[PDB]
Amino acid sequence: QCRVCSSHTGLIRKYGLNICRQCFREK
Amino acid sequence: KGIVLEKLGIESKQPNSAIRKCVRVQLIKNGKKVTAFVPNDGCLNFVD
Amino acid sequence: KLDTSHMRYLTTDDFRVLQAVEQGSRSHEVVPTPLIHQISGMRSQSGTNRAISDLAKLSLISKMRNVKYDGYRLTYNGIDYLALKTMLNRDTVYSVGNTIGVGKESDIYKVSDKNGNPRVMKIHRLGRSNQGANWMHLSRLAANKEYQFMSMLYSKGFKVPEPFDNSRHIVVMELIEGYPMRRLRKHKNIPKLYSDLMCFIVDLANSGLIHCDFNEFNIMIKDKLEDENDCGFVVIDFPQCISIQHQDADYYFQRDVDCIRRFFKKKLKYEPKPDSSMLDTEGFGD
RNA sequence: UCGCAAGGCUGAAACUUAAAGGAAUUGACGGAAGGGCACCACCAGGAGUGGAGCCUGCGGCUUAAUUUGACUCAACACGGGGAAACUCACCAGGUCCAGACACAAUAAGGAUUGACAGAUUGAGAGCUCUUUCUUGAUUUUGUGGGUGGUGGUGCAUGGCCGUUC
Repeated sequence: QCRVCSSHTGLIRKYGLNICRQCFREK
Repeated sequence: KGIVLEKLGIESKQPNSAIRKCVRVQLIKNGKKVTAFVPNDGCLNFVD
Repeated sequence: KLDTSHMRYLTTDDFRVLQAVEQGSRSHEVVPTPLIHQISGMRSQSGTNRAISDLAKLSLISKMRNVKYDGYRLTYNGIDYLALKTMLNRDTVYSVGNTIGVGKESDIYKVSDKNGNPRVMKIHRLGRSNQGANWMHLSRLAANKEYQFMSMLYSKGFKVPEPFDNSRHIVVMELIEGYPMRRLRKHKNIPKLYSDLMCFIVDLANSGLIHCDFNEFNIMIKDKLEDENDCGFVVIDFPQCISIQHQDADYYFQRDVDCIRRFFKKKLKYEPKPDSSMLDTEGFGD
């Protein structure tokens, strides 16, 4: 995530960008 | 002033939602039976 | 998908309400706010919005806050939980669950009765669920219509299972420990039961409804008796039922002659013995 | 009272109510559908499921363990989780360790400290200092305000950009 949410589902450790699979169409 | 007949059976002409500790009374100047009421309600213990 | 675990938090506050509002949502679709008390004669503010906020999360009702035409609706559990509640009310279901079985608009839900012998709560939900203007109108009435069209040969001497209750989507079918024709391995009287497939549609033309739909899951050699194995027929062949007035019986009558010729020959390499029969007799001998 | 009649003329109370009534208006929902224009749909068929063995992924049995949930929000990603103990969110059994701040018992005859020698083991460890000796004033404990918010879930407040437009 980037600190403007409490994002707990679909979490990301990949590649340091912290943008979810559900956040390619949001973030 | 009049004697209390008895405890009262609630017949809904709305709304105060409990058995309202009310008193069936019948007077002594006339003897005509009226349902009555007490404020500061509760405390159903202290006269026959 | 499915939720089941949003029901057991209630009291009597919803039991007087339901079939008054179920016959009240039908008399008057989406119900506004101050009517749940007054369709059922429930009082105005003696445990009331406590009980409606109790009902609110449970998805059998929802707070549809529209503009002065509010909504209290008896989501999809307004049929589903409340027909479970209806079978608790119509004296058949006493708790929920020993249930295994999957369809689309017929789930087999294995239950035990008021008696103690088992039966099956089949549930109707088409479109999966898609429950809307006709989808609720179907599963209400296709639970009622197919409560009326599972006795068309039981009175007439032949084998159709019996329906019990039609609560809102639920159709209760004893329970049938079947053995379909893909599960079975061998048989003891083969050549009788091929010519009785010409002869079952002979029986179907007596009642005036010709049924066709025969795949490898159809004819259950069931368990009426467990020990001595007095089996029976469950014939899951129904929904290809056609009124014979329509102009498609040119290829329904010819199905009765030359279309069943594979299964007792191939499944049961053993080339068959018997004769057959047409349905030209059944045109007159109804 | 008037009439043969049906009725016509004159006309209440007991009780109950926070209303009954007049004209006037603004725009949700339609069980109104137009066109689009979309091949993530339809016709012509291709690939091919639909009958089965398994990687890959779950709802069900079984658990001390067979973990887990919402965003494009649901029938899906398994959350780079194909997997080795770690992964990996759980488990079968143990202890390194809690009293500071004040004063109160002993406080430097060992309170409690450590570069070490053993016993060390709980299911496999570092740790301890009763049995070399650094110790260095300092700190040991039955205690409570709570300084210790390395408990922040936060309540919004202040910009700032996922999100809603």
